[PDB]
Amino acid sequence: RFVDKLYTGLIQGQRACLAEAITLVESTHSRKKELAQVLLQKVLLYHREQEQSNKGKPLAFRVGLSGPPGAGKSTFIEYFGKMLTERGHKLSVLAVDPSTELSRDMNAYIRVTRTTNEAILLCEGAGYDIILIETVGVGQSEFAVADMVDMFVLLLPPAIEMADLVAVTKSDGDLIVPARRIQAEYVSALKLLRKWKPKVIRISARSGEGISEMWDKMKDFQDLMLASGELTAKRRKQQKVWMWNLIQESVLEHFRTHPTVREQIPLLEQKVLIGALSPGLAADFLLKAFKS
Amino acid sequence: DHTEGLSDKEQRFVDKLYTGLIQGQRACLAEAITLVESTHSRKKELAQVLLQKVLLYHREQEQSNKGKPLAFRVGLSGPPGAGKSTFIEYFGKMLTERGHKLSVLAVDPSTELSRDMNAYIRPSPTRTTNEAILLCEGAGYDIILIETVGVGQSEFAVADMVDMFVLLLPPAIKRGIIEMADLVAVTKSDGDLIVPARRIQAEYVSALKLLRKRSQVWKPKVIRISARSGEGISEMWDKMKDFQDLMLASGELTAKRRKQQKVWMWNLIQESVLEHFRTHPTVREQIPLLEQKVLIGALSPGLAADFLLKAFKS
Ligand SMILES: Nc1nc2c(ncn2[C@@H]2O[C@H](COP(=O)(O)OP(=O)(O)O)[C@@H](O)[C@H]2O)c(=O)[nH]1
Ligand SMILES: Nc1nc2c(ncn2[C@@H]2O[C@H](COP(=O)(O)OP(=O)(O)O)[C@@H](O)[C@H]2O)c(=O)[nH]1
Repeated sequence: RFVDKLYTGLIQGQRACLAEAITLVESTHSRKKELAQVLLQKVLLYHREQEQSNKGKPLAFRVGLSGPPGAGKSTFIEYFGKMLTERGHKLSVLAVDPSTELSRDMNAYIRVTRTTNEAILLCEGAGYDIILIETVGVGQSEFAVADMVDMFVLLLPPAIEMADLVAVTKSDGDLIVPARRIQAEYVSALKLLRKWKPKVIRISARSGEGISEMWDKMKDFQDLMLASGELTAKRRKQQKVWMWNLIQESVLEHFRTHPTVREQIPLLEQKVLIGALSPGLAADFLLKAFKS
Repeated sequence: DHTEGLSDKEQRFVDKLYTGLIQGQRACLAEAITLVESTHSRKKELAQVLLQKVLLYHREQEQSNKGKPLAFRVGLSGPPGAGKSTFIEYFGKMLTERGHKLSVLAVDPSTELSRDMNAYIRPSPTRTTNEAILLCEGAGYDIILIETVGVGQSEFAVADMVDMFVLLLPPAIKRGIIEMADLVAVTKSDGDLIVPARRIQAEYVSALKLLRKRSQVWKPKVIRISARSGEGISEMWDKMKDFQDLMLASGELTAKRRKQQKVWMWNLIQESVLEHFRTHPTVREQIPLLEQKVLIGALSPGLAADFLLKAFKS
């Protein structure tokens, strides 16, 4: 009954009904996880209806944004997000930490990767057409993000394989020259890589330089990915990986709790460590024990 | 099949690698770690056979040492620029000069010691960290140092693979991984950073005094060190040797190792349980249809899992 209201309020566009929905989905308590799953399944059915009633075309554009600390991410999101909402867009910003004036904006929602897909789906369900996933670095959590988005963007300061677009930040005042230099270096680096051709642009949230041109290259990437069929192929691939991880997690809870498996596990771990048994043979044994 | 076995040329290879490891040859240990790190199916089959031979020898070694452990495993972490590299170099020369055979294994999601015949330093590339620790102990190393970077996730996995977790925190707001630290070293306590380091130290001593104790015998210490002046480095090693002694005497080291071993063995078993399951033909068939039903919102992952488990059984 509670799920049905939080569902209705989220799909009607009420910000609080989506802010509580994400908190629910993020919970570790068993009863709260059961409520989150029911809610997510209602959203999944509706999400499928909305795309079918949009002639198979997706309803949002998922953007992954990353860079080092101090790159100018927060300042960029604030400028870029205001530019989006003013043009008619409803924008979500979801930060994922491996470690403003936009918060006052009625058309924007500002909130590891364990529930990120669930949050993306809740936002698309709520009616947002631009989902921005913000992260830090050039490593592990950054790779998980690239696999949850349509387009991956890198913000690199003035003072790369997976990136669809690279933006050289703070290209203002006495940092224009170093920014033009770093840009030249990245354009040079890409020209050597074997594969849309990733672009290197210079921006400034302080001056506004290159921000509109960035959004236009983003819309071009989007257009190409839809026309070529690569966007749906990528989403399909991403969906398979996500669905399988949800199913394998359920396969293992059911398996590790089964009384025969529980009862044999301690003895089996001892045998493996003492070098009396291999993990593969210990696993074969357990699988047979579960079956019989 | 039996299960199948190993080609005689592969069996000669593992035996040569095994003998050169246990005899202490640095290249054989280096090749063995590379072998364990491989993602290719035949290489993983060879790595498992080798690791099983080292597991049996490791047990022989511990029995011929009256059940007492043969290496002290230390975990070292901190932010970039804390002074980890500089510290390892100073501390490693200090230990090897005192008769120890030291391994340094760096692990990353984020020198004069390299010339040392008594040190083994392996570059950055936690899935195989336990296997690498065991290969080093098999090779005869008595001090295993696991270096990581950060105050997060990969740092928590390290704390669960070592006997003692040490944090290197610079003098110039954690809440945090300070909970898992056995010892905290406030680095660069030299020159005009002595005063900030004394202040930062007081803050961490204050923070710990609030946390509930992970041990009945050890109280985490906050010391100030400087690899530049040598300050606190000898005193650090002495508190490390004390932690070790208290942990052995109290039985907490073996309890901790036991707990850690259960987590490791379960992960290995679980991984083989999922390869065997996901490759099962009745399972493989069904997976595509099932993932569609979950995504369309027609089915829950738990119900999809139940239909998959039934399919495997029948
Ligand atoms: N000169 C200049 N500085 C900027 C610009 N954008 C951000 N900064 C500054 O760079 C620093 C980092 O900004 P922030 O957005 O918070 O970086 P973040 O850590 O990546 O989120 C701050 O002191 C900003 O004021 C820019 O376009 N021009
Ligand atoms: N003043 C002072 N500087 C140090 C000390 N140890 C390291 N440094 C400096 O701090 C910086 C970080 O050192 P490094 O060992 O490479 O840090 P890491 O990234 O944690 O491995 C370097 O510029 C070092 O020279 C110290 O004991 N005293």
